[PDB]
Amino acid sequence: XXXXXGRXXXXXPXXXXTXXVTXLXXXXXRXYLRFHXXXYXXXXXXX
Amino acid sequence: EVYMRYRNFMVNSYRLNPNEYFSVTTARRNVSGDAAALFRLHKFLTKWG
Repeated sequence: XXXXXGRXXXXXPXXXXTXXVTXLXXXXXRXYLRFHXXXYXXXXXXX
Repeated sequence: EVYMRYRNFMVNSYRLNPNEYFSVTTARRNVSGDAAALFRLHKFLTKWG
């Protein structure tokens, strides 16, 4: 019906500023250290 | 020239139905190009109304 010259345009529904736009194509119209290895009792203990 | 086309596509396809949120997903789907560039352009467009 609406198809024009081999083009299948059929599958279409047919029934501030106020600009006007064209329809169908819109455009303007833990762990804490332990004592060892912490450097005491490694220089100490006079007993 | 391609910038103008990106922008026109987005704005026109939004104005076809102004109460439907235009998402960057459809822009990414239809238009070829870097996705983050389209993302930034979409965000800029949303900024200026």
